[PDB]
Amino acid sequence: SGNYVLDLIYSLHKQINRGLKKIVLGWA
Repeated sequence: SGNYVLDLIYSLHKQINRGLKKIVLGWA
């Protein structure tokens, strides 16, 4: 109803979250 790209950003953000999580997972 509103849009669709924002709902898709979830699959685009998980890529940045994967590397972002690995950095904190490796060193904190």
